[PDB]
Amino acid sequence: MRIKKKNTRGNARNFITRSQAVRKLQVSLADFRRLCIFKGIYPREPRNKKKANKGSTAPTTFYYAKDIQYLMHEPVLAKFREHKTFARKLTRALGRGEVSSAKRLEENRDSYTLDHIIKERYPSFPDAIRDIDDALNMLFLFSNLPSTNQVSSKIINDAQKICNQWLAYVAKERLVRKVFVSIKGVYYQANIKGEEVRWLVPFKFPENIPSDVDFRIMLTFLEFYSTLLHFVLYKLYTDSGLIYPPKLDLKKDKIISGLSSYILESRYDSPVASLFSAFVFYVSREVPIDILEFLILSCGGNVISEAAMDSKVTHQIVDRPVLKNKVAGRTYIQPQWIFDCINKGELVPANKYLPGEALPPHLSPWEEKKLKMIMMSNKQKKLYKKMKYSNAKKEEQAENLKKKKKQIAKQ
Amino acid sequence: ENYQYDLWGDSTETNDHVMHLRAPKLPPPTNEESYNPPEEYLLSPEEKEAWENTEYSERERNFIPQKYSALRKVPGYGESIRERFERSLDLYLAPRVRKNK
Amino acid sequence: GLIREKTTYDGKPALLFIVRVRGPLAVNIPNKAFKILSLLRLVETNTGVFVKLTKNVYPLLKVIAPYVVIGKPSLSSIRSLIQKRGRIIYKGEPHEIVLNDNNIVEEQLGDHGIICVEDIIHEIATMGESFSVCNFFLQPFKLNREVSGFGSLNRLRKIKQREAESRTRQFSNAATAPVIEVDIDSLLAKLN
Amino acid sequence: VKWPEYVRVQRQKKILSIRLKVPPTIAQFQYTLDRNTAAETFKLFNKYRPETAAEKKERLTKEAAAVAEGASPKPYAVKYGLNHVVALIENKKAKLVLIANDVDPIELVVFLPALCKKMGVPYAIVKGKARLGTLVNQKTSAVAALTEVRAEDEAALAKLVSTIDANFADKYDEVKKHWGGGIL
Repeated sequence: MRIKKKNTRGNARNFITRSQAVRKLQVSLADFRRLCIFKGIYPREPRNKKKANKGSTAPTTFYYAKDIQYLMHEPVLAKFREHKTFARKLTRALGRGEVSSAKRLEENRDSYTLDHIIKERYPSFPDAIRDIDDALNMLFLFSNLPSTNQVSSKIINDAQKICNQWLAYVAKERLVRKVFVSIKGVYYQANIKGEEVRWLVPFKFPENIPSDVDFRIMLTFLEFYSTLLHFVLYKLYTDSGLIYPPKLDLKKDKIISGLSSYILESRYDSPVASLFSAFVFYVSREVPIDILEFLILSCGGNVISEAAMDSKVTHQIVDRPVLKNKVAGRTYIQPQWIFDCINKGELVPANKYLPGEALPPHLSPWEEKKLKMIMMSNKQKKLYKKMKYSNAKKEEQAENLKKKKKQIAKQ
Repeated sequence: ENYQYDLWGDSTETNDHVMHLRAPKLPPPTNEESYNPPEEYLLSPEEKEAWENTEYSERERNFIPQKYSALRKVPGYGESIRERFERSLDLYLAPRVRKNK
Repeated sequence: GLIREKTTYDGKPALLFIVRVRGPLAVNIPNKAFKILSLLRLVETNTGVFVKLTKNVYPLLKVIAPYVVIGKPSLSSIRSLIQKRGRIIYKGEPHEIVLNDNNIVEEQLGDHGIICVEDIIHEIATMGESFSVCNFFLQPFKLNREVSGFGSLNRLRKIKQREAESRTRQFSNAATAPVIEVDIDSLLAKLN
Repeated sequence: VKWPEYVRVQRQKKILSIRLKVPPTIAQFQYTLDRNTAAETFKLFNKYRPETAAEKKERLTKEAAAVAEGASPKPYAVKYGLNHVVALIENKKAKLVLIANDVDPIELVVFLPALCKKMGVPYAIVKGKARLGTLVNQKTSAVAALTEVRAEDEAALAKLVSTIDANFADKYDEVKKHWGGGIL
């Protein structure tokens, strides 16, 4: 054959530049990014930066040619184009003064659905359960986010309803096996089909919203996460035989509209699920019911809230410096004891966590030689030096695990 | 019928078996990030300046651990939204590579 | 389709949430109403504050009836609003820090029996002496607005919201017109 | 540098029109009604927008449904068809006449203002046929008129006609003066 060019094959065709891919797709960067997020496409590091390009040392992001080529045939592009055409037509109608025509046009529109995207991105339910970690982590945070100009209140309400559905299913299924509390929030873990899915529930305080973060990307991710969560919830309810979607409890919604509402029905096999069995609890006002109520409900206990009006209870939770009544029939407990019980999975004695006492720390449940190294090769010598430098940090951590722990105790 | 259909059914195929597909790994589990950690984990007053003076993303921990006497006294996190936004950005903009540890 | 239910006022105290309606359009608020708004600290648009209905307070409600809307928020709505929205003018004095520190509640009040925002929630739900101090210190919440003005779909949404508001709400303009009350829970859900 | 051929042609057309001397019959347009009175006229006309295809179909379907299970007054709307408007004019039936100043065939509407003046029917010229079309659910109409205004708006229409008289017919009664377009 004729003289082939210096670099026009191999990495030069397997990867396509971001700008080149966008130009070939004839799609705006916003729409391309949305499609990428929906498909989960990501940039890849070429084996040789200067070989993928034509000797260019300038920075670049290399995508997979096959992935982009396959993405070009997805219906989502057609739906996006239809949405753009509908938007232009609605703008024309609004500018023409025919509000009724605009209302009729808008009322007859239908949005796209990502159901087929899920069946190809996560062909099997275990994969969806594995990847639901990020979806839960985002939805739980968005549930407590107050409504703003960047996100309509309907989206926040839908996210909160999805989170409530998930929490109710978990409590009824009692699949929770490990819990933890952190500054960033309260971590919850459930053995959903043995996948030990973990999610972080942030504190219910008013979530500060820094305007720097671009909500457009966040909303795009949240849409896919909400669809995935809805499908997973439907699948789980069908597998368990419970009705779906469960009906909200209007009577309970008036009081606190907490986890108690949204009752579910059909149509104790583990130490975690058997703890607190048949127990009745009373939560003081100052303790977060939203956090403790879920744990007790999953454990199979009963909780009486102070707001029940806004005894027979064998356990009481209060964080006040001084308890007022101290009825002998109620066992006063700090939430740290409840957390420790779930972490260990056994009924640790309650006498160690009386109110007002010290709070114990809470931990998560999860030349002889130099002589022979003179002749080592450059690669081996560098590897050994880097390994020693890395192990220096491990040794420092091991030393510090006891140094301060012993020094502070003496004072 | 919105979402009232089991698109998974008895599916048993896998997509991660593709040679060039990288599995959707999950973030590492938490370890000693409690609101009431051991006193030894407290950062010294002099190290606070060093911790704060470092540039973003070159930091093992993006928060300063503190000792809280009670659960109710724990304040709301002031960086939750930023961390989740960064995680979402990395989920699609971070170059994924296959490496042997 | 909606129906109206006239009810006579009684001596029973009640808790009401007031939201600024921003109307009538081309009306400079008179001094008689400016004083009431300043006392209720609702001059800023979209602001909302909690007040207790009483025999002495009811007559002044008609003074600002067209400008705002009133109703009895449910306990769940009050709790959600407090735990999701709240600010305090606190020493750094020019800061509007959000209610994200229960220790601040203890430091500011201390002897009132309030040590966390949840205590404030109960005090608002259940009337008491602490309510008077808390309400002034509460720095009422700047409720999030509607579709917020501009956008292709946003303009149609705003038109549909304005027509619905004009249908469900009206300014009778009569001195003897009964005070109009609506389910503030739905409005808060729309605004939150 | 270079520019599109059509862009250059249209740009040169504006210069030619500005510099070329036009007869008194031409340039009678662009001496349009003031912004305020034109806005008031459009506001009044908007109340009488003719039923659109969707609304008419909905009304007919509702009537059919009512008949299936088992005396409205005369409809009121603005007349805009050029042939229909010309047939109404010269019959002393139209009360207000609106004429677009940007009709592509100028000769198509040169006689309409003069015909209205001869017949004595009030008339006015407004900028843009697109504006006239927008209020009648059409792309363009080039003309617009009212024939049967409701009693509630009869006084408003009479006052608008009286104002338009002074605003346009009296201010531009000398439009027949020295040929326009005499710009250096």
